Amino acid sequence: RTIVVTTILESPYVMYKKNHEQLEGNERYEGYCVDLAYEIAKHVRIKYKLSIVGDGKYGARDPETKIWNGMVGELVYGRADIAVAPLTITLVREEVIDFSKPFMSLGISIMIKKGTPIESAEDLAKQTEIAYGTLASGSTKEFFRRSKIAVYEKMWSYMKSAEPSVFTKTTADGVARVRKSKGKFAFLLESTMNEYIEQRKPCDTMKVGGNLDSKGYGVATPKGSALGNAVNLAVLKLNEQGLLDKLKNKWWYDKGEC
Amino acid sequence: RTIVVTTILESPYVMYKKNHEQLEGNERYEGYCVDLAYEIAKHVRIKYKLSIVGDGKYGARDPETKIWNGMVGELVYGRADIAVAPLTITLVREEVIDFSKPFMSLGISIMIKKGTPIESAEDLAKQTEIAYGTLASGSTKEFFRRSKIAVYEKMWSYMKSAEPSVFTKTTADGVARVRKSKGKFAFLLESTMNEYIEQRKPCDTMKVGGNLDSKGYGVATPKGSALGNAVNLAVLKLNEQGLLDKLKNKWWYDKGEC
Ligand SMILES: N[C@@H](CCC(=O)O)C(=O)O
Ligand SMILES: N[C@@H](CCC(=O)O)C(=O)O
Ligand SMILES: [Zn+2]
Ligand SMILES: [Zn+2]
Ligand SMILES: [Zn+2]
Ligand SMILES: [Zn+2]
Repeated sequence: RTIVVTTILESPYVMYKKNHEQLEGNERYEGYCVDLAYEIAKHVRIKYKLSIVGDGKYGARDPETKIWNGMVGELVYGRADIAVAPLTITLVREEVIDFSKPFMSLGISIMIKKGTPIESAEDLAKQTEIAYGTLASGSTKEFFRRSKIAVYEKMWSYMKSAEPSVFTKTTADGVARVRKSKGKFAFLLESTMNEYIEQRKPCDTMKVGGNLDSKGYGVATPKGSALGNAVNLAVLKLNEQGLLDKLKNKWWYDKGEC
Repeated sequence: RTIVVTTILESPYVMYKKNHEQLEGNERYEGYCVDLAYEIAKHVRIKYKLSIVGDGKYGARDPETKIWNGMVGELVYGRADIAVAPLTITLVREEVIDFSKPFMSLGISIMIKKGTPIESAEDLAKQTEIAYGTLASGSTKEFFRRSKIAVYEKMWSYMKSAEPSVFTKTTADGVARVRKSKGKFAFLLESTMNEYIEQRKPCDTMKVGGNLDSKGYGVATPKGSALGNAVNLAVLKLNEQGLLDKLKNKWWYDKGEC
């Protein structure tokens, strides 16, 4: 009777509490998505157990074995019932799983160390002094791999061959690299993560330029799940009653440090 | 399958949320006891529904009809399964219901408007310029009614006959009366409520002297309930893991205004 909710350790969506060692189950974790999962489960009327995705990935299909990994894989293969995470709504995923209407809007964005002479993707593409990269897996990397726009094709060509590799395993690693590189590394990531980091000490990063696209995160379920409808209606209610905005303020801005 | 939890509207234990009009069920309320009920239900493993006691009372037995009113009555007559509230552990109640070990320690205390020339119960008892009273019903009034200590007998004799009546219907009314009386009214109430008000604007009240007694609030259940053991063990765990102290800080001090 207990619904398995897959999620991913990513600040400020899901994080361990300070004393998690003496805590069990859902209590171990806190964050925006922990709060959102509680709200969904309240309104859908289900008991639930949070489960951190074993492989720490969002979800992509292996071109060789055709196997889905990450949170998407957990849903595809029936190991989880719902995903509550900053999981981007994309065509290739919508082909295999279902998504609620968006609970958060975002776009791909550029993170620089303050003072770096870059104001747009065009600025990055036309030079080589400042390296740039994305998460080693995820919808951002796929944006560049799949683009047919000249500027982004140029960026993908550079990123694919750059050494040392410009691809990072986690968002935190990419951020660390921006901070430690004296302005010679810029990180391509979602505007939501960018905005969060901008409000954290040492306050040495910034989001520059407009977003490169417009999309959203959705709460995901397996195709044909009997929970899809109620989850979607819950998300819409939470939006219209101002909860989603409240939670965004709680985890991004109310706690700000800059 | 849903356990009925009786409680009482008393700040900061239980209060309506700003938007309660668009909210249903437990979501309507917030406060220390709302948080405590959630924690108890999590650890005891039950679904639950908060229910504000209809008559707004804590619990006393009518000397005429022998009927128990308030939250105690809800438990005695089977209309609620648990009470989570600032309900004082007393002999006469322990005769009819069960209580967990204390989740909060307290004592009877004196609230004055700042500048009032009173430092103890003795100071109040020996004069008449400054009126004083208690909640019109509850364990504090019963303390004075039942005492055989000369000072408290003197106070009860005064309070019983004073006009205009010195007894108030709610804690809030007693507080208002202290604030509006230019130092000519002092209010006898539990140290917990006193400490809370002391940290609220206009910051014009204070707790004076030591406490008159030492007791505790407990989570209550009907005699012989199958939930009594697990509730008691939950309360002890919450105490030992520092949750109770955290919640006290959250609702009394972290939000302070003085
Ligand atoms: N939200 C992305 C992960 C982060 C990124 O790609 O930058 C996804 O669902 O794959
Ligand atoms: N906690 C008290 C109510 C407040 C008071 O008596 O001052 C009771 O359980 O009756
Ligand atoms: Zn750990
Ligand atoms: Zn809600
Ligand atoms: Zn109302
Ligand atoms: Zn707990």
